[PDB]
Amino acid sequence: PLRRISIKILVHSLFSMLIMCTILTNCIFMTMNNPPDWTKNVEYTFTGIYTFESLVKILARGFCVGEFTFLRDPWNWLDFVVIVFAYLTEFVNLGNVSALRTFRVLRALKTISVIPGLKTIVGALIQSVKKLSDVMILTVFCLSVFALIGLQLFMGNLKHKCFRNSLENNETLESIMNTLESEEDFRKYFYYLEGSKDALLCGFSTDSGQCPEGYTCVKIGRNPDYGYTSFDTFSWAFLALFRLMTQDYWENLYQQTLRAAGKTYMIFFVVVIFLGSFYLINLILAVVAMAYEEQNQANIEEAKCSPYWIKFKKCIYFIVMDPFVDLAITICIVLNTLFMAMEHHPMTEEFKNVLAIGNLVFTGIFAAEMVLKLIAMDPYEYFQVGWNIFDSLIVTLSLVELFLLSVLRSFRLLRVFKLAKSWPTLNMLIKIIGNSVGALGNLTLVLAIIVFIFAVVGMQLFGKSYKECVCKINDDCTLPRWHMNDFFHSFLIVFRVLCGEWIETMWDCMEVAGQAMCLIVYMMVMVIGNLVVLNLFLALLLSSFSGKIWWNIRKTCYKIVEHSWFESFIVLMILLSSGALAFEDIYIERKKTIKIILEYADKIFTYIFILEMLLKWIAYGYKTYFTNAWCWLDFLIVDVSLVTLVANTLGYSDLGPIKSLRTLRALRPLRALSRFEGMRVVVNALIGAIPSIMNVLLVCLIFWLIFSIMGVNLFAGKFYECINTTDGSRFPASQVPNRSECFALMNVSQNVRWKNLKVNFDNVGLGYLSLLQVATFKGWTIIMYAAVDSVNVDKQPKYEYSLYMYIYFVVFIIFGSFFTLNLFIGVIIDNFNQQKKKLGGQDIFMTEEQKKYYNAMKKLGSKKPQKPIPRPGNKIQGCIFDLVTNQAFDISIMVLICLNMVTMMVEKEGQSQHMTEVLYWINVVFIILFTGECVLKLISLRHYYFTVGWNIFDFVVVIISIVGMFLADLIETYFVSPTLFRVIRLARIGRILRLVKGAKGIRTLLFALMMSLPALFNIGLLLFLVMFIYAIFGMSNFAYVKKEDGINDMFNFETFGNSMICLFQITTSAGWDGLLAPILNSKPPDCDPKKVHPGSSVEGDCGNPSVGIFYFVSYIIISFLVVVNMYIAVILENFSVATE
Amino acid sequence: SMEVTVPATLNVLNGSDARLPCTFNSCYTVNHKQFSLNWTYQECNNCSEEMFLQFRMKIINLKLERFQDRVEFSGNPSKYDVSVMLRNVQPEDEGIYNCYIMNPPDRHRGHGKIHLQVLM
Amino acid sequence: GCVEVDSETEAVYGMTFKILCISCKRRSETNAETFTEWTFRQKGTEEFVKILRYENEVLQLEEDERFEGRVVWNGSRGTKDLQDLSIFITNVTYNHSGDYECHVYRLLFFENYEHNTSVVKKIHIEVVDKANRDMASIVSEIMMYVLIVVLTIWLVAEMIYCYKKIAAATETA
Ligand SMILES: CNC(=O)c1cccc(Nc2nccc(N3CC(Oc4ccc(F)cc4C)C3)n2)c1
Ligand SMILES: *[C@@H]1O[C@H](CO)[C@@H](O[C@@H]2O[C@H](CO)[C@@H](O)[C@H](O)[C@H]2NC(C)=O)[C@H](O)[C@H]1NC(C)=O
Ligand SMILES: *[C@@H]1O[C@H](CO)[C@@H](O[C@@H]2O[C@H](CO)[C@@H](O)[C@H](O)[C@H]2NC(C)=O)[C@H](O)[C@H]1NC(C)=O
Ligand SMILES: *[C@@H]1O[C@H](CO)[C@@H](O)[C@H](O)[C@H]1NC(C)=O
Ligand SMILES: *[C@@H]1O[C@H](CO)[C@@H](O)[C@H](O)[C@H]1NC(C)=O
Ligand SMILES: *[C@@H]1O[C@H](CO)[C@@H](O)[C@H](O)[C@H]1NC(C)=O
Ligand SMILES: *[C@@H]1O[C@H](CO)[C@@H](O)[C@H](O)[C@H]1NC(C)=O
Ligand SMILES: *[C@@H]1O[C@H](CO)[C@@H](O)[C@H](O)[C@H]1NC(C)=O
Ligand SMILES: *[C@@H]1O[C@H](CO)[C@@H](O)[C@H](O)[C@H]1NC(C)=O
Repeated sequence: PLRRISIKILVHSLFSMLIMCTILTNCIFMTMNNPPDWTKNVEYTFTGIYTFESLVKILARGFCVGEFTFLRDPWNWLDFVVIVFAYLTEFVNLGNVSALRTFRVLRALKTISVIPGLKTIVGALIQSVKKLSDVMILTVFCLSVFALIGLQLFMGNLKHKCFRNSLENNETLESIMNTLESEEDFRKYFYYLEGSKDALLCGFSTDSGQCPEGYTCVKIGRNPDYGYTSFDTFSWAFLALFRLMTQDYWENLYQQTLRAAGKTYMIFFVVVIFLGSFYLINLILAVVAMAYEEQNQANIEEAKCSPYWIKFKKCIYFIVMDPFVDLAITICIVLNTLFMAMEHHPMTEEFKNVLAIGNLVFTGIFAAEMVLKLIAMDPYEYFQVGWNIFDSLIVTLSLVELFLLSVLRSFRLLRVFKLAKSWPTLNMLIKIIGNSVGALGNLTLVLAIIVFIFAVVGMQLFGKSYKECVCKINDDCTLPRWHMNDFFHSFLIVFRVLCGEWIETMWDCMEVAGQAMCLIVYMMVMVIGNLVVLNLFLALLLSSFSGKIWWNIRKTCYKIVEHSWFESFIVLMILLSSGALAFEDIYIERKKTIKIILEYADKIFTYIFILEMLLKWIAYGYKTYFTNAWCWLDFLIVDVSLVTLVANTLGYSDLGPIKSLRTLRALRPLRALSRFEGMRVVVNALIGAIPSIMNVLLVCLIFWLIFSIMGVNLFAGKFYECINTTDGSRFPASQVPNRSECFALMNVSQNVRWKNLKVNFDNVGLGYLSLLQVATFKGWTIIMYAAVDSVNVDKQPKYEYSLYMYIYFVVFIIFGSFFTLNLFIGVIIDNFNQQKKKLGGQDIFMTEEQKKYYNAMKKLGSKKPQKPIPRPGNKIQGCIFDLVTNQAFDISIMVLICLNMVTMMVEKEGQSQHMTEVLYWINVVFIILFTGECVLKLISLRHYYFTVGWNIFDFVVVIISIVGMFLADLIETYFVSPTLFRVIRLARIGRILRLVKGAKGIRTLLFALMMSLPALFNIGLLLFLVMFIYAIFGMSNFAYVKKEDGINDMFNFETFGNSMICLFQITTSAGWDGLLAPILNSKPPDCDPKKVHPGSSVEGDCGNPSVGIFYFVSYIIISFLVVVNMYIAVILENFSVATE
Repeated sequence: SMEVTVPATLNVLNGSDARLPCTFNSCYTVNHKQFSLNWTYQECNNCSEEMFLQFRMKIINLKLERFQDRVEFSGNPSKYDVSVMLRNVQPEDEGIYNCYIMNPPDRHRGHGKIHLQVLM
Repeated sequence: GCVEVDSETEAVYGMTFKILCISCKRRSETNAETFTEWTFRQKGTEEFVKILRYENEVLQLEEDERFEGRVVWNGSRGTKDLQDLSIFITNVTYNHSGDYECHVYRLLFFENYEHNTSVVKKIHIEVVDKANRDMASIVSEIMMYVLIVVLTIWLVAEMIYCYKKIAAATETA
């Protein structure tokens, strides 16, 4: 009879919710991080409830059969191991008390089984990983190949350090390196660029550079970033390339590798980014999307005074004027938001009381509408409406502030969501935000549970070490900004790793608490959390988504203009006139000969283009000319060229608008859009998609306007601090507590300065900029730090005084960045699919030639097995034939290929000569046996060996390996070139690339890449033209700006190479905040408006904030749209090749 | 307390060499000026401590008369090792040997205690 | 930033002339303490005479009568990290013809390291009577004119050719 009551109390919502509530209290208790003494009995009653539930289900399931039907359940294993660990901790316990304490976090995984639906959600996630399998194999292979490439190229390059020249005490480099260990004496012997933890990387090449005078470059010491940034060993190369693939702080690896090795490795980073990062990330996205969408399809298909009161009420219902007063309230809402948006930090008292009376008047209007509608709508029938109950909550939260904090005042903004029923795009945004907590509420709950689990795990594991001694990761021996000592900071770190920011915290956590454990924790976080975030993103997306000689003259002009000779001549002159702008940099007072040659080729080009324009006129007619967008563009550009020509040749014209219109020469490359059909078709796609872009960007502007008004209310004028300009360190806030005291400090000493952040929330424009930085994740930390340090308007920030505005930024990221870029991507793919359905079902990024090549290439997806080969008549040759053809033979060959891969992997920097020579000889015997199997396969298949592409590739790689070893011989014999030696040794990775021949899963995704190469080439043409235009604009404006942060002698807009390097960096949104930071400054002492700049006549090292902001924001947005184009291309081609 | 690993009791035959092995473990990297190690001897539990070896920028052997010249340092501190060697142990060497390690920047001071017993 | 530009090599008689010598540091963030000295030998002599020595802020001119009262400093002002050592000749004479030498005695400053560098820029100028236009400039001008005229002639040739062909075409109908 005990089994009966046992099962009867088991199957009960009461018991279920009891377990749910106790585990929720246990999760709230796990975050204590230093639980008081009295919580021992609380954890005791927790484990008591757990054991009681466990024995209850034991009594209900087993009953002396060996808990068979109980443990046949996979979810009860969790509660069983939890009680095992709990009673082990209560009884005799190991010394790893904290390492088993962090095992009680699985009580938070119990929630997955206690709450309904979460078991099915995690089942779906585990099913999606089973599809991500093959792209994980492929990304492992690609990161290993590119890690061997990066290893070969930059082995030990990161160790370069500008070392002294005049060593006294008759000391040597080694005599110094054995005796010096603290960073100050390291700084007394190496360069150490005044504020860095690491020493300055130098270079032996002429472009990398540049050791100062008195310092020579040498590779001695540790790598940068505590030793974790390097290509020295294959494991560090694989880590740096995973960092490049996730683009986490990849701009710093970019800059470090270029400074150490040479700016010419821009090619290596371009290839790595534009293949590894982009293609592999989009492949992960495509396979997650295909898996989840086929899951969803299979799921749904397998599923399916009283009369005076009455007169007053009738009068009010009649006066509500259904067609009009709702529109009056809508325009009132718009006016109220645009009235709140005109708030800034420096406000006159007149403006202040104006805004005060305005918002009180608006809340009065809304309260009047509230009371009128309640009396007219019956209160029961009134609250019948969800919109009206929301209005009621808002008006109450507003009137609570009239005669009775800031965030509570920041809640009027939600009224602007009332525009939803009129605005279909805002309605789609509301629908997405509602599906997040509706049909996907369980997936959002799984995400929250995972983030909590990882936060508390990281806390329990590493928060002890962080406090044990930060003195490893901080010199003041205080906790860093991002630590794991508290639950809130540990959760902040887990959120930041959900964003792409894992490496900067992994370095510190490694240093304090062990590389193995920190790598395991952070890689679990990255993989699992990003998988579940991507699943949620794709789920929301897909759920929301589903004589008359004049006539002769005209004819001759027509034939001339449309002749292919004339067209090619015009394209050649366009390319010449465009490339002639690349030479006009700060080094143009040198090479005065080419300066003059370009100054005259300018006149030649504008004459040619004027003649082209006049011929086109006489050939087409003004009608069809001025009704052509391309002809209008060419006509505008030639008009600017002609105005500049006539002005400069006439003289008296080098004033203001003339020298400001000379800068518009950077638009001369735009004449190639009309000519190159590959760029023309992509521009047509972007133009066709631009209306939906404008709609969604309007909705996003309104949402970010809500968020920027909130941010202005929170942090309007609170980012001012008075740093000590020598080291740039905030004053301790004990002395100098406010602005009036810092000004006395500035009268006493000269090196203090009450300075702002230059990208802040002082008004709604700067707020929009700061939100763009926080939403792109590039520059957000310097904002968040001052935000959470904020105190008041004229008060010195205290360290993490707010500390919970981090919640403001978490909410903004989650809603603004995540949801609005979800809407962005969803509507853009929807628009591209509509365009593709319009275009007869053809691809919208490929021309006719490219479509023909695309079909002839897609035929290579053949499923038909070819005739193997005709066997020879000779007995020994037939024996050799079966020997080469046997599957055992080919798999043995693949095994030798993997062994070659491992032989290249075990290479590292600083190995002994015995190791180097044994590696030499292993590689030699590998090459000789590869050549042997090749030549025996040949003498078996003399004529038909070459009819196969993979056999041709085998022969090519054998040949290039042999010439690589022979060229190493000839180098040691005749030449000295280490760079060419490395770049030639790079050829042996061909043998590794033969692994693809057998792996069909990798072969299919590589075929997807080859399929997507044409459209990617067209989008790359357009992106390179945009990058060229922006590079010329950069060279013209942003040269001579100060070299403050992100702009340095290596990377700047001084020359075309530097400018295109910074622009390729920005194309991935990386470091654009740093590049824009020295441009945003003006108004001394941020700059100097009259600087001499020897070697040139231009003065002043200040940038124009207006053109700087426009330049960088527009490049960010245009690069976003073109990489979205590339992402659509790869998604669609992977869909195609995966279906077939 | 600091993580210092020593044998609580060490039994050694008269006339043999006695390595007194202790393990000190702390985060960070040892600093020569920063790292300081002290060894003391007591004839009995309540007996006055006699320092016999120190590390202060180098090993300092105090050459206590009670040990003659039989004490040697036997450890590489950079390895968290601070062991000492007592050659040709004599019956009077029986007693308590204390290792004290203070390591900057670690504020805490480690302490290992070995009871050395001399057989017959 | 700095750009090492070479000086002009032809002063015209009775006029002014600025002799460029721009010697900038490998890293612009470093803070040096530079002063310069200029040596000069007239055309037709085998020597080198010091003429002026720039210092912290004062330019001291030697007792050479060829440059007395007709040279003024034209480099960086108030910096003490000069990085641009160019003198200006007022009222160029026929004696300002010879090989100049721009001594740059830089003294960089590092953590505990004070380097002594020395860059010698040698400039050879020749005084003339009338400024001769650059050969590159004049050949580029005449080649611009030749290019314009030849492309125009090619255009009119193709024009008249297609004109006669379409004339034959319309005569056929
Ligand atoms: C981890 N989430 C992000 O970083 C994020 C989310 C939403 C918006 C942005 N902002 C933005 N503006 C312009 C271009 C651009 N690019 C770079 C590619 O985007 C990413 C980023 C990270 C990654 F691993 C792989 C790709 C393709 C395309 N991105 C960034
Ligand atoms: C700003 O920081 C600098 C150092 O970064 C301070 O300069 C120090 O000043 C003290 C006393 O004046 C000297 O004993 C130190 O030798 C100086 N160090 C350096 C590196 O210059 C400066 O005092 C700080 N500013 C203020 C207002 O305190
Ligand atoms: C800003 O901080 C200063 C520093 O305490 C405040 O100074 C007041 O006036 C003198 C200045 O030393 C002190 O003796 C007073 O005790 C300070 N007043 C108070 C109430 O502490 C100043 O009041 C602060 N606020 C400002 C200037 O608005
Ligand atoms: C190096 O210098 C020391 C002292 O400065 C001197 O004693 C020693 O002889 C020198 N060694 C050589 C090889 O010159
Ligand atoms: C410093 O104080 C004096 C008054 O003694 C005042 O005249 C001067 O303007 C002040 N300067 C600054 C920079 O505060
Ligand atoms: C220039 O040189 C000539 C001959 O060398 C000399 O007679 C004349 O005095 C010089 N000019 C000056 C201003 O000294
Ligand atoms: C050089 O000096 C002259 C005075 O003779 C002055 O007019 C000119 O501006 C100066 N140029 C520079 C670059 O200092
Ligand atoms: C140069 O000096 C001569 C006299 O020494 C004088 O006649 C002439 O006008 C001056 N020319 C200029 C340009 O100063
Ligand atoms: C070296 O520096 C001294 C002053 O420290 C200076 O007098 C001397 O001219 C300098 N020599 C060189 C070659 O730089």
